[PDB]
Amino acid sequence: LDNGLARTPTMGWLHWERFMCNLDCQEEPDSCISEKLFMEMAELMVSEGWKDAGYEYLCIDDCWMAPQRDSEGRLQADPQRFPHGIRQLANYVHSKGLKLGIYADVGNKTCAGFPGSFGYYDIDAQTFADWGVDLLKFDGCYCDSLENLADGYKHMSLALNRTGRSIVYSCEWPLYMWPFQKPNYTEIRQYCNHWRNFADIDDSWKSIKSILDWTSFNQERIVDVAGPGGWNDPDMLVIGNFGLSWNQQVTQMALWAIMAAPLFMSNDLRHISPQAKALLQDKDVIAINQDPLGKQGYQLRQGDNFEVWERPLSGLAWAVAMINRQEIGGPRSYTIAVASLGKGVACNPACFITQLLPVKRKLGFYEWTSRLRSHINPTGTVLLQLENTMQM
Amino acid sequence: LDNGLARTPTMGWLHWERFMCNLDCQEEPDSCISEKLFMEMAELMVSEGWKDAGYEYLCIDDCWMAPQRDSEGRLQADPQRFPHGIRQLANYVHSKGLKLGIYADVGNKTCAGFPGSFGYYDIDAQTFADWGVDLLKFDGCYCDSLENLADGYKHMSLALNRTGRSIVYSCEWPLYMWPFQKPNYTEIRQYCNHWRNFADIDDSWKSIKSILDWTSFNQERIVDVAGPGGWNDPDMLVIGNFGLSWNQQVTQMALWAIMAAPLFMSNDLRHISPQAKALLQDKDVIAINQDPLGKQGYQLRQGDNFEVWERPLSGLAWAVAMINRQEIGGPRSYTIAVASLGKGVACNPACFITQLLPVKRKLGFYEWTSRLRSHINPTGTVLLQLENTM
Ligand SMILES: *[C@@H]1O[C@H](CO)[C@@H](O[C@@H]2O[C@H](CO)[C@@H](O[C@@H]3O[C@H](CO)[C@@H](O)[C@H](O[C@H]4O[C@H](CO)[C@@H](O)[C@H](O)[C@@H]4O)[C@@H]3O)[C@H](O)[C@H]2NC(C)=O)[C@H](O)[C@H]1NC(C)=O
Ligand SMILES: *[C@@H]1O[C@H](CO)[C@@H](O[C@@H]2O[C@H](CO)[C@@H](O)[C@H](O)[C@H]2NC(C)=O)[C@H](O)[C@H]1NC(C)=O
Ligand SMILES: *[C@@H]1O[C@H](CO)[C@@H](O[C@@H]2O[C@H](CO)[C@@H](O)[C@H](O)[C@H]2NC(C)=O)[C@H](O)[C@H]1NC(C)=O
Ligand SMILES: *[C@@H]1O[C@H](CO)[C@@H](O)[C@H](O)[C@H]1NC(C)=O
Ligand SMILES: *[C@@H]1O[C@H](CO)[C@@H](O)[C@H](O)[C@H]1NC(C)=O
Ligand SMILES: *[C@@H]1O[C@H](CO)[C@@H](O)[C@H](O)[C@H]1NC(C)=O
Ligand SMILES: NC[C@H]1N[C@H](CO)[C@H](O)[C@@H]1O
Ligand SMILES: NC[C@H]1N[C@H](CO)[C@H](O)[C@@H]1O
Repeated sequence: LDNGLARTPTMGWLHWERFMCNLDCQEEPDSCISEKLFMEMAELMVSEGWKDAGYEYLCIDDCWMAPQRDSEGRLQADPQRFPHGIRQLANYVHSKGLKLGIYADVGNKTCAGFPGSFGYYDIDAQTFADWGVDLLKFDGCYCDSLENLADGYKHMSLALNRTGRSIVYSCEWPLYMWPFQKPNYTEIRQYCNHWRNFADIDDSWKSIKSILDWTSFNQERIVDVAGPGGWNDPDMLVIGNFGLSWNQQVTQMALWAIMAAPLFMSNDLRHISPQAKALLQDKDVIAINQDPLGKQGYQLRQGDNFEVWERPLSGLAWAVAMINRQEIGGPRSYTIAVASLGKGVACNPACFITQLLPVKRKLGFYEWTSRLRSHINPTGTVLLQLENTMQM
Repeated sequence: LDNGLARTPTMGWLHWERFMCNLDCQEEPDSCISEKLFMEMAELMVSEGWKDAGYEYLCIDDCWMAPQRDSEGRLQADPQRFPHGIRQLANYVHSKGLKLGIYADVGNKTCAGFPGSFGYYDIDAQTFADWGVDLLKFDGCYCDSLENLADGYKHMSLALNRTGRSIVYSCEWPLYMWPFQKPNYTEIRQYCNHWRNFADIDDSWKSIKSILDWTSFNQERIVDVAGPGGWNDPDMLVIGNFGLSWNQQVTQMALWAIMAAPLFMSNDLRHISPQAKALLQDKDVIAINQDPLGKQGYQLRQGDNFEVWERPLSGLAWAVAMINRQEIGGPRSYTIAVASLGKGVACNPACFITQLLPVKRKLGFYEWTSRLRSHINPTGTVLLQLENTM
């Protein structure tokens, strides 16, 4: 989408994975979808260094609207859970130096059953623009056919442009194209800033395995289309919750950096361990994800329960991730010819290698003929930056 | 097994899950199956409070033997990886105040392909006794028929008794009896101190889920036979390794306590976090697991992606575990009528409830009419002790 936005993968916070559609504000006040939740989350994004690290977009997922539209036929926020309205929430978020994302659906209803946008694309686009929305996640539930789906997505894109406001457009279009047909990713990139490809993520290592395996299996279809202005979305970051071990959290961070993925945290910033905060705020790994070249990485090797991924970076630098998929035993040894890395350019004539995950450690100079030796934890990942150099 | 042993579930350390069959002592001297590894683990079991917590048995799994038997036809440890022999290793372990477990197989070969004990049951039993072995894990690979399997397990049991040495006898008989026929668990308890029921564990929440589900699905068959001298073995504790989140480790600890399971750590005691060390050395949870009454807990309730297990304890006390099996969202609320717990006697007329996991916290007094409300983390478990007001 050529709207000047998402020149690097969008960074922020989305409530869906962690808070879901909790409507019971009387019995579960701390987890229900309310304006107080988003206000407190914005406060913590500022105070706890999340904005400094790059997380800019505070995003509302499903279950923010009233059961029906107002008298004029416009979307209205829920009266009890959002008394002061989306405009006042956007004002608050902007006053903290952040940006506000909102949710809508292309069909007649949202996935949770709230008013859909079909028939009101222009009305809803102008409503979001007036409220001060900076990002729109557009879902695909309750849609008849591919004609309706495609037309709705393209229509909402053009309507948002016609509002004249800069609004990041996050689509779920490709994901909703199966079981009908394989998406034309060029068409989708034409209209979307990023697009969800695969099923929703949950708080489990199984889910990350599934997302990564699907991505590596379909990488010839989706890697080259990604770039500044249009990204593949493998869904939210679940670091800081309950289902991932430390090494699995490291794996998700490293490979979301490799995949040039939008970094949308879905956690409770009020209850997050120092470990997970440091991982999610890792300056070097975020720098990899935010590389100005904007070239998505890919799976280089796969076998012996090992995976090797790499991502090209600006200035002849490369990121390399090595995953141990063996879920038994201990740290497993892996060696690779340094010339096999970075298409043979990362370490020609030499490269300086810096391990970034699980710990940061300078590994030294590697000649084009040398071999890299590493040990990877079960379900863990070793992330490295290779800086091309002529010294040595 | 009425040999006076395993009156509480056996506690110790087994190398299999974490170290497997690592024979590459040239490239990984510190991780290969060698007497140096077991010496380091014994040293740390003393130094780091593991013996104090109750972990007593330092056990050797497969891949300790030489490729073949000696002149006399006896088992021998690997010459290079175990230079000083099992007897001297046992002497060292005993000098540290610990006990030594060894591994053998009922069939023609061990699962890794090393000398089996079929045909040598008496010889091998007497050899282990001479060496000073205090525990035998008996595997079931490379076995012709169910008859050979059963006969071998009973034979080795009786041979160990005839050596005159107190040796804890750990069997894998039930695991190798399915899917051919259902094991007679009374028969097995007659010959074994504990017995492996289900597939091997690995460093994954999936493995723990499968073990728990199998146990609850077959609980009508296996719960009542367990007791002092004979326990169900859901395989090793993998807390402290790589595949489990904190809450999944909490779940494993709590429900291995509920299940009156042998507590066999399989980890690297040289590199273990303070968190996992504190969980594995939890005094109250170990006390639950080591409850002298020896009544195995069971799944009381299952539904809404929630699980409720409970175990009767000594002195009219009860342990209650609540699992959240929903792997998405956040801490989920669960409420239960306190009268529904402990067969309806735990809190009649009242009970004091103490949460032990994930954190220790006094919850106060609960009348027989009260409801217990809790929030359980996804894939996590809340463990509670109920003390009746008497
Ligand atoms: C509505 O849609 C139209 C297109 O249908 C869209 O117009 C496009 O806007 C982008 C972004 O402003 C334009 O790209 C810029 O072009 C100018 C002129 O050449 C350059 O100065 C810009 O370069 C800077 O920014 C780039 C990042 O985009 C960097 O790569 C560069 O190094 C500079 O820093 C940039 O190339 C584009 O030309 C137009 N296209 C058309 C056909 O008009 C408009 O922005 C949309 N509006 C809304 C509100 O959505
Ligand atoms: C061999 O088996 C006998 C018979 O089961 C064991 O004898 C029992 O030992 C316990 C020890 O506390 C006593 O409480 C039982 O009363 C004994 N039963 C009988 C019938 O004698 C004996 O312990 C076993 N010995 C070894 C070395 O395993
Ligand atoms: C399981 O095996 C046990 C013994 O191995 C069986 O119990 C024995 O049954 C015989 C039958 O005459 C009695 O004489 C013995 O006294 C019993 N021994 C014990 C220790 O109970 C038992 O019946 C078998 N179970 C099933 C279901 O067949
Ligand atoms: C919404 O419902 C109307 C009335 O049944 C139908 O004509 C229309 O196609 C629906 N919209 C979508 C996007 O399916
Ligand atoms: C994809 O869509 C674009 C624009 O809609 C079009 O130019 C292109 O031919 C399409 N590709 C395929 C393979 O249909
Ligand atoms: C071991 O092998 C021999 C020869 O093949 C066979 O007769 C015997 O039954 C086997 N024993 C077991 C326990 O498999
Ligand atoms: N893919 C289905 C989508 N619908 C949910 C909101 O109802 C989440 O936004 C999810 O991303
Ligand atoms: N059930 C299979 C058994 N065989 C392995 C040793 O080779 C482990 O002891 C495992 O417990």
